[PDB]
Amino acid sequence: MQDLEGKVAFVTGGGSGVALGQAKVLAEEAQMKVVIADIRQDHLDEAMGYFSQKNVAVHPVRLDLTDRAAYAAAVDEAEQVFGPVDLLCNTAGVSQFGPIEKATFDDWDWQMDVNVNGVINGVMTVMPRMIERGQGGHILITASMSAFVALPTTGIYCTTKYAVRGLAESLRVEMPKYNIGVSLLCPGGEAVFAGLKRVIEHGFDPVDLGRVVLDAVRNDRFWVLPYPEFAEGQKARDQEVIDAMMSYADHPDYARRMKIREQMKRDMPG
Amino acid sequence: MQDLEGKVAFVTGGGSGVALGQAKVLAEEAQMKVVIADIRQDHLDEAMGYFSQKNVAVHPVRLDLTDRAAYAAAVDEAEQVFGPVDLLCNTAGVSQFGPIEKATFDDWDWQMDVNVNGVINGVMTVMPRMIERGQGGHILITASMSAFVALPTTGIYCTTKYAVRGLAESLRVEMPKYNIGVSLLCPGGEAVFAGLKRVIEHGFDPVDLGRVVLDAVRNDRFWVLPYPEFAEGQKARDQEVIDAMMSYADHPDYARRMKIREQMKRDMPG
Repeated sequence: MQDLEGKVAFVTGGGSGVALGQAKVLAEEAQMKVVIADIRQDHLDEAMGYFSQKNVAVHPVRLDLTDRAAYAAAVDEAEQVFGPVDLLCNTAGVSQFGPIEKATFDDWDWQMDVNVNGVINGVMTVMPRMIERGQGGHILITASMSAFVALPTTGIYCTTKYAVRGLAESLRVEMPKYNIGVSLLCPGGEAVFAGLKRVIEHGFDPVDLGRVVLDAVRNDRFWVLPYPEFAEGQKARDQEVIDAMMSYADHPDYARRMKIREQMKRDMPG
Repeated sequence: MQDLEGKVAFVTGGGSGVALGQAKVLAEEAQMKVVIADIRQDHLDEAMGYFSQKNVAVHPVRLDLTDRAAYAAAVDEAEQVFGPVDLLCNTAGVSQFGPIEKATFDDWDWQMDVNVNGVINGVMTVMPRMIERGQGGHILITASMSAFVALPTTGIYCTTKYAVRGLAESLRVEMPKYNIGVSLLCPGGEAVFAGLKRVIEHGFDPVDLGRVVLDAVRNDRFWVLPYPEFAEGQKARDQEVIDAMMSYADHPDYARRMKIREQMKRDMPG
């Protein structure tokens, strides 16, 4: 998405952490009009304490993303204060780790509701408005490297991040015909995976990651995975799947399905 | 898992389709005691019409998998009728396709509840009982190739199948120390992906897929992806991710993180 100056961003979880980092970069460098949406009033107040000392247009709104009615009201508010949302940053998220066999249903529901339904709720509130307006837009989903790597004690968290990865890849298919860009950011934050993870954890800065995001939005990049470390590890995970698929090769049902297409490759136009 | 004869299977959605195919193979060939759990009474009655003409031990229970209290009661019933569940087959699933921008919240909630919460509910009801009993077990999750491939109009469905894929890969990490095996089946059911898909769709038989499952359980295989076709297509999808990670290689932050580990590779034991 180009010419971000003066365009409107809606950033969830924007009162703290990664999302606040996104808000700062979008409001300050990119000069967007930014709405920060957060459930905690004290986090909002802290953020606005910062932004009140910068040349920015930032509007806070206290919002529980799991509340669909309130979400619609909050986006209405964004439109009244600034204008239609151009960039939606679904970045709010929570986590609590533990042995999966000790997880409670309350543990599941809380993390599922914020990490998955909160993202669904934003996408379904804003994306239809983008389409209706016909001026394009952009949707960012902040997942995690847990959308690629299951770890001990991260069972619930991993499930939620795989979910929104799926949603992101789904948006990626259907949004380009409406000139709506899609980005999927997967922060870090094998015993070797954890070790590589620890090194990025210590160099991670929310503003720095905010600039990675900014650059992805401008250039309309989908896979925002700024960790070349995880490549060789991911190649191994990938090869497992490929090998599993190929392990049924010699199994004659595959050879049958081969023969059908070879014939259909003949017989028909293209 | 070995010596399946006389052991107890709990098969969700077992009144019809893929799950019924699993139930038939487990009850007949493997000679397991099988509980088929289904929300529809007429599907149960149909299935038992079949099983009443076979030398099997099959017990029907009408169950809405989204009802946690009823799920616990249904598993209790399984234990009273046969004994503790040895094999849990989370196979029930629903689907409704359409443009993602036209999806309703009711559309989301229905598919999310059955496809994700239904699986979570089974896993959390049964797996802690398996651990407590200390005799091992096995957990099957039936997802879909939509856990790897986003398609037009399959946005909700894809999101749910990515989710349970994540859950499956998470179980895979934590269950082996309890001697509980995990399998992830991804049925079929690029314009080339759809074309390859259509060819398997037409050769798919629930009993045949049931035997693929049986073989995976016996040999404790995780990736049950019996389609070597999707390999080259999946390699391309994989390469996208690898390339994205590697695209930040020349970016000096990576070179910094390199240097830190090289030093930590020295300095310390292993």
